[PDB]
Amino acid sequence: AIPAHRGLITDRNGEPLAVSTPVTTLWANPKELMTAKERWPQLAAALGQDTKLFADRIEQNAEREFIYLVRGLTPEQGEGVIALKVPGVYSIEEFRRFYPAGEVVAHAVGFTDVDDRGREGIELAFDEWLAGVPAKPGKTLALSIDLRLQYLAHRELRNALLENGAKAGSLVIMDVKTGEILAMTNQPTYNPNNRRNLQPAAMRNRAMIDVFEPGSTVKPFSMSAALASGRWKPSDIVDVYPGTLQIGRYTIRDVSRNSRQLDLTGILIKSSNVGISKIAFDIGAESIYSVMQQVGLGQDTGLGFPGERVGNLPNHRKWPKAETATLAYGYGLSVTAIQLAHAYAALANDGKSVPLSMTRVDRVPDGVQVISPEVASTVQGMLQQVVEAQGGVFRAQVPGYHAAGKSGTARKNAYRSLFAGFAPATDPRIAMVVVIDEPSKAGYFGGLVSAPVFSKVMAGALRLMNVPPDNLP
Ligand SMILES: *[B@@]1([O])O[C]([C]C([O])=O)[C][C][C]1[N]C(=O)[C]C1=[C][C]=[C]S1
Repeated sequence: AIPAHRGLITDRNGEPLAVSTPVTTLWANPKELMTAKERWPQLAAALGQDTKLFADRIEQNAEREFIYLVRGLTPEQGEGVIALKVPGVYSIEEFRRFYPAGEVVAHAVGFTDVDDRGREGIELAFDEWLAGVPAKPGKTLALSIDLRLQYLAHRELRNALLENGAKAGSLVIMDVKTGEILAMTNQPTYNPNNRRNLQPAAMRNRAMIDVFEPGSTVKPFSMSAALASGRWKPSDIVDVYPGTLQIGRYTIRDVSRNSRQLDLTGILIKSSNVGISKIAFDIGAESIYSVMQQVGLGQDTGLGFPGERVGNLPNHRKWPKAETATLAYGYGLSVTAIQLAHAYAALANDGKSVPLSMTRVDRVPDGVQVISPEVASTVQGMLQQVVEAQGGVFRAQVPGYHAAGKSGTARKNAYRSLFAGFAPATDPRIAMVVVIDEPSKAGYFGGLVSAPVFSKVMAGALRLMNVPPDNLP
């Protein structure tokens, strides 16, 4: 069988991400090798193998009319072995993958196994498109990924992990208009060109497989349900005093407890679990579940990355009050960073969900209106206030632009620090999620740990895409 040329993977602008490299596999007709034993030591040397074990191997398989000697030698090493002119030694031309961006886009692109077959990421997901048929060559695949945004994201997430002594992290950037993933980076990462002795830990595409309680980052969807109910406007007040609320044996507790009356923007700025719980009791869990289901939290992303986790959105016929509250302030559900980014992309795109893509989108599919454009517009303004208002997430602010977003912190006393947002706030182009796992320095809150990463990556990302500054006189 004639091994086919595996199709080129590029970024959205044709930068090479995975290239088929010529290599040499050497096989032997032992029957013919057994006629030239005096050549074996020179041949053993040229293969790196020991003289004795090489000789043991060939003697044992002297019946077989075929065995492999070595796979995936460089052509140069291959020519050296052919230059020995040993009877019973023949060469096949094979293809191994090289990844020029290396660790920068490891998780997204993935890699091939020993047989030039997709084992991780896009290599696995689009294996049939890229492989061709062993012989017709495989087809070029242009990713949605912008290598320029990917490098910035990679660099800033790495610097955030080190500055906070964190064990892991994820950053996803999405085009809100096209459903395209512009960047997807995880720490820790690995060099896919050197897979000799490296942990399955480093190879985990956390953005797509790590499921977590999103906490306060889904309070905006609870608020979308509130504004869509006809019962709530942004200027309405909730009494959250004294920052706790008993629901049978369950006690809802706010992290900050020096508030009485908050307006709905204030509930988001303070991330008040009591405030959102009381709104949830009024509107019913069904309306909150429905919005979260529709923006894709705990739902199949359709990206068909094998080992992709879907997480869980809990459902009930009759919602108990405790489950109603915990859903509303973002516990009792499990999501991935890609789902959260996708949910924020729909909010940012005036309530319209466009299907997620890891490949360059030339013809944008029709979106689903999952939140009414007026509710989406209102929730955008409130999330702009969360970043810009007194006591807000000022570290999320993006010089030259109106940014909008929401911090989160969950307990796993280890913590998960989250920031999800989009910019520019008036004409959203980009949604971003930053997840940092177990920050080990003093500040562990989303607004302290993850928000500065959002600021710098978003600042860079908007400039690389030549988005015009929207904070003018
Ligand atoms: B929410 O996930 O995040 C808020 C903080 C933020 O926005 O970064 C606080 C309320 C929510 N988190 C919790 O109630 C869980 C915590 C327990 C102790 C500290 S965070």
